[PDB]
Amino acid sequence: AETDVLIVGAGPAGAMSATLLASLGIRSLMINRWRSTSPGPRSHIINQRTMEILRDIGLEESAKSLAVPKEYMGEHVYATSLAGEEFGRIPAWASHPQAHAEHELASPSRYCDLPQLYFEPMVVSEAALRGADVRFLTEYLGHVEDQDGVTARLLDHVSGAEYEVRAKYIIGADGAHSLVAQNAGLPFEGQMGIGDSGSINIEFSADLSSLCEHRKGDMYWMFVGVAALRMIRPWNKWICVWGPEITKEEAKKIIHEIIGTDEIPVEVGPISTWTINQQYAVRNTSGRVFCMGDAVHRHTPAGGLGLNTSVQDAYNLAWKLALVLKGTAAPTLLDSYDAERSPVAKQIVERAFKSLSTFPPVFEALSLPPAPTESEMAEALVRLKDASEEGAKRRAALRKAMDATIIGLGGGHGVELNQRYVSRAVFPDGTPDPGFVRDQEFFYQASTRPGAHLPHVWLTENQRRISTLDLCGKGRFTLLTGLSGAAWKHEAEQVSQSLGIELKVCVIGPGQEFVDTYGEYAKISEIGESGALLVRPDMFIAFRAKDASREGLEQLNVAVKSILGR
Amino acid sequence: AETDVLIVGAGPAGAMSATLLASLGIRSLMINRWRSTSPGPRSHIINQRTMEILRDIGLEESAKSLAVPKEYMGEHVYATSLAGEEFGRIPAWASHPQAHAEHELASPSRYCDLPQLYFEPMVVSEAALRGADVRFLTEYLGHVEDQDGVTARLLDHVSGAEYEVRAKYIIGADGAHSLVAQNAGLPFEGQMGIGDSGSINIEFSADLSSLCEHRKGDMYWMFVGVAALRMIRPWNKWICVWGPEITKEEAKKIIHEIIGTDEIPVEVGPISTWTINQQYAVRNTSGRVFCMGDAVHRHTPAGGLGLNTSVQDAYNLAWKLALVLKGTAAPTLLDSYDAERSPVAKQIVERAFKSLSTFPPVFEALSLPPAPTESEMAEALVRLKDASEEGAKRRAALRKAMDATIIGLGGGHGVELNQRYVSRAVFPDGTPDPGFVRDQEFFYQASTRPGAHLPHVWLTENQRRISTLDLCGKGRFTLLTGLSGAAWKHEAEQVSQSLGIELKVCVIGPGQEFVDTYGEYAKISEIGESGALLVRPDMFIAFRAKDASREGLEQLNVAVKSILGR
Ligand SMILES: Cc1cc2nc3c(=O)[nH]c(=O)nc-3n(C[C@H](O)[C@H](O)[C@H](O)COP(=O)(O)OP(=O)(O)OC[C@H]3O[C@@H](n4cnc5c(N)ncnc54)[C@H](O)[C@@H]3O)c2cc1C
Ligand SMILES: Cc1cc2nc3c(=O)[nH]c(=O)nc-3n(C[C@H](O)[C@H](O)[C@H](O)COP(=O)(O)OP(=O)(O)OC[C@H]3O[C@@H](n4cnc5c(N)ncnc54)[C@H](O)[C@@H]3O)c2cc1C
Repeated sequence: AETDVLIVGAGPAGAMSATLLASLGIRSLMINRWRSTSPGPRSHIINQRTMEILRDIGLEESAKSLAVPKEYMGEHVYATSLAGEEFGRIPAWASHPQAHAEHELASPSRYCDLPQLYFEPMVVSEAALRGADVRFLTEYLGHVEDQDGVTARLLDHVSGAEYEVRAKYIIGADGAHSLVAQNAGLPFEGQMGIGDSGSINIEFSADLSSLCEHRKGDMYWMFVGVAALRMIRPWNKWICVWGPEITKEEAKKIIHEIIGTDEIPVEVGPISTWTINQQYAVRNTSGRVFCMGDAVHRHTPAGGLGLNTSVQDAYNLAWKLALVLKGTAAPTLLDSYDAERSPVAKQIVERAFKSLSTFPPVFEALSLPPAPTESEMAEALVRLKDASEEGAKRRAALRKAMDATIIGLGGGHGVELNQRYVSRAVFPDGTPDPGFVRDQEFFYQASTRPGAHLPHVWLTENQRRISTLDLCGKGRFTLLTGLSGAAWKHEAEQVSQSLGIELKVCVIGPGQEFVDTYGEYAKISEIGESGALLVRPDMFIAFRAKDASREGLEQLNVAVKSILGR
Repeated sequence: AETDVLIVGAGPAGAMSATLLASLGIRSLMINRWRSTSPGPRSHIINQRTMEILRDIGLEESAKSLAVPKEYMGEHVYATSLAGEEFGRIPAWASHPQAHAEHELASPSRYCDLPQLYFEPMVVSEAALRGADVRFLTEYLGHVEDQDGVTARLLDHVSGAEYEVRAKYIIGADGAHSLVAQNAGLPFEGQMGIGDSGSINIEFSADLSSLCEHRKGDMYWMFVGVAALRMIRPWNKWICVWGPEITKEEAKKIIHEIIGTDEIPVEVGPISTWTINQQYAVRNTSGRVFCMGDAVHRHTPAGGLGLNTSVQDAYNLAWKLALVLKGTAAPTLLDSYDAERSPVAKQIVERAFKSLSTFPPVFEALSLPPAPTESEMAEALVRLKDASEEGAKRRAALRKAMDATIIGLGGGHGVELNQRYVSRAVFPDGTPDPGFVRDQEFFYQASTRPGAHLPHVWLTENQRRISTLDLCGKGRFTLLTGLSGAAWKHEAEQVSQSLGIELKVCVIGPGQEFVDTYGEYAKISEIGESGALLVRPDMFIAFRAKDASREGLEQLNVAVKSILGR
């Protein structure tokens, strides 16, 4: 066997890598130990960035037609049981009109609810169609690196055979216990994730629309520990989660209690368990090996950043491998994979963990014990209806506590979108870092400075709305400018013919292909109309010029050659 | 390797077979020579029967959320070009209110538009998830049958290795040039399909909603030969088809002419060719080999019966192999596969071909030549606007001709649903064949007589509509009766414990789990309320009793033992 890139793993990171590589004409052989694509629903939250990437390749429309949309996952209800009395609700997943606006202004896509069970196979099938060899029931065993590529040993669970595959690079998208990471010797840190804890999940079917329809929500939390009624399909498919474990028909009981009532005909599906040693990789790259996904970041499910962050890891490295394999870019370009993705890995492991320190306070608000029994939790409901000044501080305390839990339920827009890149793959412009005017975890800050992702705004084509993001991507470099920067079209030519690289230029303005109809691009560019913003295949701005002056024009070439390593 | 059933092919028939077998707990290893699932859109029409089967397994909702629905494929427009003048339209795919009612009354599902490109992978991924081993890039080379199973030789296009797989049965779902059919020696007939002719298909993208939206249609025919603008995704994705061929950028020209105007920005995709030696197999079964799909029926694309008929071939044989492999049924049960599916194979090859003799008359109506040039076809448009009595006969002639083309565009409801089974797997009741009151190709006739598929009617559960079909299926035998046939619950028990077979009984009536709310079941059963209708896992009624009399009750056992071959 001989492939350009061996992809170990077919989950979110692997499938995406194979689809993008194929889309770029690079031969890749993605493997996966199991029969199917994952069985449980696992991850479910799809953030804007993941959507954008789905939109770039043409998989958004299908994605949206298998997901629950944003309007059905805004009611986060804290209660005793589903059929019980509530404590309160929070506007989850940017439901609050303010949060919704900030959401809508940051990108043309929007939160949706798509379980991994359906997302996986959509991407695996597309990778194959796009020309990426796929092969399940084949496990990676190890590899040996050498100066011209790698050879790896594969076990085939169908024939029982064993074989080698020669590849130029390997992508370690093999999960939480990456054998690829262990072989490459990648250092891991921040294991302080407390005491290694797991979760137990149970699937079951019931028709609980009568207790959902009027208050449509992605999840219904129960205080019972902090159990959780997560919707899989509205409102007939479910799952309970709570905090390596055996259970039986008794689970049906647990649920009947989690539903409060035992009258909706329930059908108990599979029962899994999930453990996690919270850690990141300090480095994601060793020689010709690159890891990504849970293979570089392992953490809690708070904020659902794991599947999203993993697809973004694949987006950042695909075009890069493709440019290097085609000889248009020097192998150095690959060094920025670690530079740009590694800080994202550590950032999310810590944030996902920090969010776990927001729930506990809801208990302390009900002046309760973590191991509340019944009377205790029934006496809390009483103390809460108290008509005294001390009942007010109390109710106020509980509202405060619950509202503090939003950062882990749709409130961390900054965390999802505020990616700042520093590396050879980004050509600095000379300006200083502007900062964040407001909290960088909670609110997103749009920025055209090199290192940041393009900012969304709407534009028009045939008088129909198109987003700045639609103009770019496509496995190519993008240059955006206006009418007065006409000179950018030629520069770009001279710098593309000479560098053997594709470089699409768009001159936005009146009577042009794309038009600044609402004047919003002029508003969000942070530069004259004659300036230019170079956009990488992954949507990040690496180069920014303030005008079309000879000294601004001459710099393009220096930036591209620099970004490519030549 | 060792599997219970080797499935050669992963298209519609193979994927479905693997999903159903898995669903029945039978170990199956489905293979496929290619990388992906098919690339072109190929088949696109999904008939009611295919839907029903999707609904039984739980894949209807997903299917419906990737398809164009019935309301967008009712306007069949005959024109010069898309942007030209029309000759006329026909109500395709049961759009006509009368046809729509007959459609809606025959089943709880409805025509939809889902290309094979999306349908394939939905079913392949589900088969894997359900526990069916899948493996592409593996080709079948041949096999040797022996009295206890078969051994087949496989070529692996990934490792280059060659290996054997031992299986009890093989399912030849390998297409139009089935190597499995040739090895099993299956006789083929009715090659008279005239002179072997092909079609050329071309994909392209344009935004032609401005010339579709007001007249939503599955296809736009152009008279140019009989070209055809088929929609893939409304209304940006397309394909032209017309009557082994090379073409280039010039195709873009062909289309610009097929669109009439050259102003919509067009993007030329792939260009394939499709050939077909019209033939059926006289027998579909040899020893331990069973063929299905195009491997048993090859024909034109008129009436889109091929993909539907192929899924139905898999539905008919899955439960059967499962009962035999579990030792609950004698190997003889498998003999009815040929008895019941074989006549369907010949019926559709001939019908698909006959439909090709309905188009030609539209020309003779315009008093034209098959090879019309331009002036000729422009002079036809003139002769058509003539204000004479001879212009009237003419316009009337053309309307007649076009309306005759409906049998191949949604008019053959009988053909899609009028399956009559005769075999050991059906226990006759003693009544004679009732016939069809109206044309058996055009209109469907519901019939509770053994050998026919359950008739759809609505019933209620929790006051919510459920279709008689929903009560049955599930890889099990189903007995339907009413309040006065209470005795059927016990009989069924005695006959299920003793035969080691699952047999669900439903007593439909007032205050029961299912209720004849609209009295429609009482109306369509053709028997007393005390009677019973036994339904096979494939939705076909094999046994029918007129009442709960001791002589009617005692017969159940004799029928089940007979249907199973014991
Ligand atoms: C049970 C469970 C429940 C979860 N629930 C949630 C949730 O509710 N919310 C949330 O945000 N996140 C959840 N996660 C985490 C989430 O699944 C990850 O963030 C996401 O799957 C990362 O994608 P990945 O492809 O990197 O991981 P994976 O998809 O696990 O990548 C590894 C894949 O490669 C294959 N593979 C592994 N080892 C080998 C080998 N040696 N050889 C060949 N192939 C191999 C495996 O088939 C595996 O599918 C859950 C994880 C698990 C396990
Ligand atoms: C180009 C094209 C266009 C078409 N367009 C239409 C249309 O517009 N309308 C319509 O109604 N019908 C159309 N058809 C016919 C339609 O595709 C068939 O009715 C349908 O595909 C039947 O399903 P199947 O799985 O039996 O066929 P297939 O899916 O072809 O079954 C064979 C499959 O098994 C695999 N296989 C084959 N040989 C081997 C081997 N030796 N070893 C291992 N694996 C093997 C192949 O990968 C192949 O996918 C078209 C067919 C083609 C080829």
